[PDB]
Amino acid sequence: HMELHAITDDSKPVEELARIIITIQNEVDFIHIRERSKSAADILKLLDLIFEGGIDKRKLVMNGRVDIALFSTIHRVQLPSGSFSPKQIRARFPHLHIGRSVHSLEEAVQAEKEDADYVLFGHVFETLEGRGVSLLSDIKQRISIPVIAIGGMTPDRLRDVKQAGADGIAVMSGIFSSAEPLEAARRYSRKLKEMR
Amino acid sequence: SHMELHAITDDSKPVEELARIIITIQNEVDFIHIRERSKSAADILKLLDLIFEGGIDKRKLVMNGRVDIALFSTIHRVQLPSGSFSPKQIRARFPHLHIGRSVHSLEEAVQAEKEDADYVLFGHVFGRGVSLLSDIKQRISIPVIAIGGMTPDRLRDVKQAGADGIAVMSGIFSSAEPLEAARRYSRKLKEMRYE
Ligand SMILES: Cc1nc(C(=O)O)sc1CCOP(=O)(O)O
Ligand SMILES: Cc1nc(C(=O)O)sc1CCOP(=O)(O)O
Repeated sequence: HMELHAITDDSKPVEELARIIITIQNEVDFIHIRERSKSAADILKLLDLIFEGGIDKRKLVMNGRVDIALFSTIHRVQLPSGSFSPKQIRARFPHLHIGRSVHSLEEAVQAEKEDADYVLFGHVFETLEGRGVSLLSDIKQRISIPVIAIGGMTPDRLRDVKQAGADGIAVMSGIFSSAEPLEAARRYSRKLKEMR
Repeated sequence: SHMELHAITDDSKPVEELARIIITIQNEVDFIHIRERSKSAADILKLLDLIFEGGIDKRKLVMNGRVDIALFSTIHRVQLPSGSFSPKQIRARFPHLHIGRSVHSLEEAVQAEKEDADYVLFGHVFGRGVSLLSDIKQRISIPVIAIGGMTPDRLRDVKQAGADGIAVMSGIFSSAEPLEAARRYSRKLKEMRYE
């Protein structure tokens, strides 16, 4: 079984983004809130809209803003490269599930040592010096926490990623840039099932 | 009689340049608010490393917005934007922090005091702004730092009206010589205290 993570695209007004989030929630396993260029005031407004729209809070992951996760009762955070260590986070907030975004074998190895719960590895298909799919396989062999692949994920590339050993994939533009995000998300989950 | 001088960073400069400026001005101001709204956590933490290795006094530092960065950097002072966390929330989890709120009307100032802020920044002041500042200073009993168009020639009016301090962004960080800009503000404050 392979997880599907949806990643918001830091491009839409909160009302539109909120609608899309509510619509796709049963087609994906996790939704990462990654609105880098919005203020905390705007992100809290977004969260208020999806909470009152009935979103299942267990599926939400806050990228980067540990403070917003803490004051919104969101229990999963994704930490970018160069930001807080998982050790600092876990020392004071042991209830948090913690992901690390990593871009090399050695950074993946170090994340497991600092007690991350899982890693996001990419950018897999960006033209990492072409080493994306091979490294994915090397990382999976070397660590024992889950590995989620990100960067250029499309339905036609999922077999390669699956064969390399990924425990799931992460998708941004493939869903949130679609004219029909629900259908877009469905293409991914259908392909994932058909590979079974 | 002592009026505080708060310098506010301007979210416009590469971290290396901003670090240099912060170190040169540190003895001329009382507080420096890190307000790099467009930069990531990784970049802000790189800024803090540069100024810590440059020798800065950490007790002068205030984090705007990013309570997580303040906490994991042993900075004890945060400034909370309008529409963000309430001071009550912050104080329940991190009671050792000194907490400021940014407010833009008399009613928002009164509310900030009720929600247990330690002080407010009120702006933008720059006749209508100063009058409102004066009205707030009777309405609440926590300190009020005035912000918005603060220049040396406007400092006497602001002080006479009751401000406990002033906050300055472009008057310092948009200068050719940020240290000499800061000195103009501190010299004028000193004259006023002695006169
Ligand atoms: C959000 C993100 N993180 C990456 C990493 O390597 O950390 S690559 C990426 C963007 C993925 O976008 P899309 O599905 O449109 O390709
Ligand atoms: C950061 C900030 N807050 C304001 C408020 O009214 O809340 S005005 C402002 C910028 C003030 O810049 P300068 O000294 O260049 O006039």
